[PDB]
Amino acid sequence: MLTYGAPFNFPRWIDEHAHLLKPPVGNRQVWQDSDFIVTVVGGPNHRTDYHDDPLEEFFYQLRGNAYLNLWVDGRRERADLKEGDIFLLPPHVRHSPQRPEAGSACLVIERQRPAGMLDGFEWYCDACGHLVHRVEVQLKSAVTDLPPLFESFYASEDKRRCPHCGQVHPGRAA
Ligand SMILES: N/C(C(=O)O)=C(\C=C\C=O)C(=O)O
Ligand SMILES: [Fe+2]
Repeated sequence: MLTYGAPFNFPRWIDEHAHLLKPPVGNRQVWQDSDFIVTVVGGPNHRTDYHDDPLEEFFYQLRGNAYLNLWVDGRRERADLKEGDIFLLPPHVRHSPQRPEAGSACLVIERQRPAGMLDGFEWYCDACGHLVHRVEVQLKSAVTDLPPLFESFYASEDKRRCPHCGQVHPGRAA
């Protein structure tokens, strides 16, 4: 049977969920309990964390524009996601998505992680670029598994202290 229901109009679905594609929620998973994690991410949202995903991520920027701060080959880089752009991110490429536009919408597709395949979330020093803090997580549920992790980093000057230059990371926003 059609466990995930029948086909449905995507632009209409996005419009109808527009109130959830803005702060404080910012995103919405389309189907529940599926192998493919299909999410629409709106805006505005900025962030300071870099994700280390052990699997690929697919992006299709449907509405508005966004960009990904990356680390590529030891250097800091930016991949722009202009409206209409698609992108496939390889495993383990550190990325920090920035979505400054209200009313933007990006289709993001990931896969469920098998037991033992962990995700990393990392912060880097604005002053010297050294890794400041990394947490590895078995990522089941995104909604419960991630906010406390981010909160506890922002709450602690110890966690936020660069081990190489002692500069304390701004936490939630530079
Ligand atoms: N599903 C999350 C994830 O990759 O952990 C991604 C969604 C990025 C949206 O811009 C992200 O934060 O990189
Ligand atoms: Fe530093």
